[PDB]
Amino acid sequence: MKILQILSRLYVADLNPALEFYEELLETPVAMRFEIPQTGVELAQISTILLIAGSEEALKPFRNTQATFLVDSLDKFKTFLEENGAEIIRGPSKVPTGRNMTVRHSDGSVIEYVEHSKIELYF
Amino acid sequence: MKILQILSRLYVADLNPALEFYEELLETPVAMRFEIPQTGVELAQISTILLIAGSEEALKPFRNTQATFLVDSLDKFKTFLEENGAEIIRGPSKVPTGRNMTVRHSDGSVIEYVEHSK
Repeated sequence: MKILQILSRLYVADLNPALEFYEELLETPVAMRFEIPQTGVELAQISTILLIAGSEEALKPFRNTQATFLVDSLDKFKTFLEENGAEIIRGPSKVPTGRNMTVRHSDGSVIEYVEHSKIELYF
Repeated sequence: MKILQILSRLYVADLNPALEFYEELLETPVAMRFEIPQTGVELAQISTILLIAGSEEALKPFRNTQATFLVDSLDKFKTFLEENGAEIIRGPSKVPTGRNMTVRHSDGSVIEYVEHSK
């Protein structure tokens, strides 16, 4: 059971101008774009920030998640969480990048747990 | 200028029980408690997570901030931000742990920038 990265979430109307800003602020000339199931929402990652773009209406449900935890194994965390007062409210579900699940911790925090599959050369 | 860490923020009613949970969840047996100016609010850091504890009312204002960026130079970032469409909402202000400020980026994101010097 290992947390690989803790990703902070930001919500914006459009990725383009926002990305340019974060590439400058974080002094990182590249960002990742992910294939996702939700329509009307675009996802990008720069440094440890996940930029979620879409209309205020499309973004509303996404704002309920406090942060995203990239982990080595969803199953290991699922077990720990269920045995520690947490409620699995979505998934585990297969997604283009691997598998995800959304969890409500006992303290009320809502966290998205993500597990990335293989997928190879951009660097 | 560099962003040293990007801290995600979680809001809870009581720090102690939550701290124990996250130490186990993140397999991190040590957390840091900070002396802060606010009253009725307790702040702890575990890994790159900031746990903010207090009443629903005491926490309300803190929830308006999406994340906290720890930087090496608050002044340099203030200049960069003001020159790149961001608005300085609060601060820079002196606090027990150094200095911080709240900023609203052009895209609407509200971020707390913090500088440690003690």
